[PDB]
Amino acid sequence: AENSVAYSNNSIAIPTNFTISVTTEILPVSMTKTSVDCTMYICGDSTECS
Amino acid sequence: LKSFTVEKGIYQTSNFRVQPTESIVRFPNITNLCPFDEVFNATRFASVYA
Ligand SMILES: *[C@@H]1O[C@H](CO)[C@@H](O[C@@H]2O[C@H](CO)[C@@H](O[C@@H]3O[C@H](CO[C@H]4O[C@H](CO)[C@@H](O)[C@H](O)[C@@H]4O)[C@@H](O)[C@H](O[C@H]4O[C@H](CO)[C@@H](O)[C@H](O)[C@@H]4O)[C@@H]3O)[C@H](O)[C@H]2NC(C)=O)[C@H](O)[C@H]1NC(C)=O
Ligand SMILES: *[C@@H]1O[C@H](CO)[C@@H](O)[C@H](O)[C@H]1NC(C)=O
Repeated sequence: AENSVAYSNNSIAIPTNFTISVTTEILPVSMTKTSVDCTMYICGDSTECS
Repeated sequence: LKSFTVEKGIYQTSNFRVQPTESIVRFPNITNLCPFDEVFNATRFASVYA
């Protein structure tokens, strides 16, 4: 939305009331831990491929 | 780890145990057998020139 602050060199704007806002912030920390095997993934139950 | 000295901790070890495997071959039921016994148990046989 277009706004225009009414600026002049003798006028100020002071709040007379307030509000208390509780906002939410979501942050990732860790991810899934995985582990791999060579022979079970690549060949798998194969002696000559191992 | 390819070393003779192992430090403190938890390690993942590759497979070095060897187990023996047999061989199993499965094929469908023997059916629609050759009638060679009809060749063999014939009362009269085929002629020489036919
Ligand atoms: C600075 O701002 C604060 C809050 O922003 C004002 O303080 C009080 O605010 C409350 C809430 O507005 C006033 O209480 C009553 O609000 C009712 C509306 O309730 C709805 O909205 C609130 C959230 O704002 C929801 O929680 C609620 O579930 C509803 O959805 C009005 O209907 C009430 O009006 C009734 O009472 C007045 C007398 O107070 C009668 O004249 C009316 O006819 C009607 O019967 C009421 O307004 C509470 O009144 C505010 N306090 C005061 C002292 O007014 C401050 O007023 C404000 N300004 C300053 C200078 O601090
Ligand atoms: C043919 O002869 C053999 C030997 O006696 C026998 O086992 C077989 O059952 C016979 N086949 C037929 C179709 O008669």
